[PDB]
Amino acid sequence: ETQRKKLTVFFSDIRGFTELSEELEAEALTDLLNNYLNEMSKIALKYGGTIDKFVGDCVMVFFGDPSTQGAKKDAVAAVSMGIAMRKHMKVLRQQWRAQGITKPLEIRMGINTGYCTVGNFGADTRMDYTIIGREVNLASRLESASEAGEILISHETYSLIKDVIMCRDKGQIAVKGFSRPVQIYQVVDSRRDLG
Amino acid sequence: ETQRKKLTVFFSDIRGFTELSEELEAEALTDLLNNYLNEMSKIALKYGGTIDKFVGDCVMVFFGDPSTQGAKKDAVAAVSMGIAMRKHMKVLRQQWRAQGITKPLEIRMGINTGYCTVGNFGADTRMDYTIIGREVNLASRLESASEAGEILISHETYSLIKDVIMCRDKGQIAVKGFSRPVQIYQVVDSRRDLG
Repeated sequence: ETQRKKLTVFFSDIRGFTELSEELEAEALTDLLNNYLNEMSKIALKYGGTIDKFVGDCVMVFFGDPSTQGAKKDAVAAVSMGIAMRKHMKVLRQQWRAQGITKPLEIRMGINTGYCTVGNFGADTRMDYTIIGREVNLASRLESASEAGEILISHETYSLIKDVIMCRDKGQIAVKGFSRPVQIYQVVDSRRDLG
Repeated sequence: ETQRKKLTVFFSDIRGFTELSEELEAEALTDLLNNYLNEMSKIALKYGGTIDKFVGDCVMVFFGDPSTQGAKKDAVAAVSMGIAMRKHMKVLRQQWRAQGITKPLEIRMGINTGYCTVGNFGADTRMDYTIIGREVNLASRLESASEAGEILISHETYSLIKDVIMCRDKGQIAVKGFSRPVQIYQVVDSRRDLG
């Protein structure tokens, strides 16, 4: 049964991937995307996230449902997962460069925390447990605004993580579907990161 | 096994839905979204489309795989499906208005035709048969650019459907990930529509 719950919601994609998909053999592309998605899946499991879906190279993970550590630990877990994924991308790039893939590929991420609706949604032979709401769309918009290599979070997320994860103010951006400007921050790796 | 194939790719979403998701009881929201997705699914089956996935109220359908009618009939089928969905939305709105949902809700759609990579993509316990590529992203971008109630298509799609479906030039738009401007058209219902 569908509920309204405070979640931290994470989106990511690989900048450079679409270009890569127009020049790799289909089999090498399949293996590179699936390797990536499998490695990202393992990191999301480690950090306690709920993997929602993949849309090509786009990954959506949420924290706070079906279980929760409370809003602060859920947010710390989501951002720490992103820190960890960005570090693991360096490893994957080294592996890829060894297969002769040279074109640059970099993860970007958007994270927001707020109340979301969670439930089973879909058509009768095509149902999924997933989330919807403005706060879900705000995570997606942060991801769209982020630069290669950047993890962008909203002020609500920052408020939760600021004593334990190092951030830097990146101003306020124009987000379509958002009249008012939303405060954003970059997440910066530091000595006390959880991993 | 993964292949490169000429597909027509369709995306849609409901303008107004995100606002609605922030004010409807979760159970009424669930029933309204699932009714919508089930009705859209039935129309895509009727027209021969392959339903890829739903992402909240966003629907993705493609034509040309696993089977094909040839590039022209695949494109005519995808646009005719969109015409039909836009007509059925009038019915759904009348039903919704009778439950006291008054806020405006309107479908928008983007359609493009071109070579795409199709295959099984994902992590080991989370695999899906789906499509990727620049031409898939161009359909998504047309959908993002479309206005409520509009079906926007690219020139490649228009080239295929122009003798049987009535269109109007809507200029060229700025599409992120696209340097050059892409030619776009609105699809206009007319007497000879297939349904």
